[PDB]
Amino acid sequence: AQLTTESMPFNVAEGKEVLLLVHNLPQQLFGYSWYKGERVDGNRQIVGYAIGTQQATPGPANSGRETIYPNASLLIQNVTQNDTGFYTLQVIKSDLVNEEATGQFHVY
Amino acid sequence: KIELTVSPENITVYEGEDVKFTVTAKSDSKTTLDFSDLLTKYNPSVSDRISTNYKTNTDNHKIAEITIKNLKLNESQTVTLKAKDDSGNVVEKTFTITVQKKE
Repeated sequence: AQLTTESMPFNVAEGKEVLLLVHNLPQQLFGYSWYKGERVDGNRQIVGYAIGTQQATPGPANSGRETIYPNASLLIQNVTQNDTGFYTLQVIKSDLVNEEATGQFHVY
Repeated sequence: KIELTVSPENITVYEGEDVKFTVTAKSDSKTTLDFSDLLTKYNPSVSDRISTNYKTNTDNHKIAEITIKNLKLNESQTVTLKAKDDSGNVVEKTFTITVQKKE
C-alpha cells in the first residue's frame, strides 16, 4: 500500500485552501515531515509531527497557514502563487526504513 | 539466538561535529531493529537529520551505519537500541553519546 498524496483541489484559486491527503500511513511509524519540492531537503522542511510526542515543530519553510493533522494530512490556507508546485512527505519508522512520497498542486 | 552490537559502544564528539555508528543485529528468523529511543532522543521534531545506510540488510543479518548530523551541545544521552525476531525474542543493548565545545 505505497503511501500516496491526493491534493484537494489539484488546481487551487489564490486565497482558497488546499488539503494534501495521505492514504497509506504505515504501522510502527515514529512521525511525518512535509517538505516543499521534489527531494527531502532539510533547508526546505514545512513541518514534522512525531505521533508519540504528539508534537509538531514548524520547519524553515513554514508560512503559518499549514495545520498538519495526526493523519499526516496537511491543509495550506490562504494560498498564493509561490505555494504552487510539489511537496514531498517523508514518514520515518521505528526500524529507520523511511517512506518518501510526493504530491503536487498548481495555483491560478 | 539474537545478537545486537553498536560500533563505538561509548561515543563522544565535539558540538557541530556529526556521530557515525553501525548497529549489527543477526539471528535465525527475520530480525528487525527498533530506534524508537534513538529517534525520540535525537529527532524529536521529524527531520532529515540521521542517515541510516543498511550495509548488508538481509532478512536475518541486519547491519546499519547510522549518522546523526550536527550534534548540539545538550544532546548527550545513553540510548537503548532494540532487536526483535519472529519467535518473539527482544534484545535491548544500550550505548552513550556525549558532546563538548572546542573554542
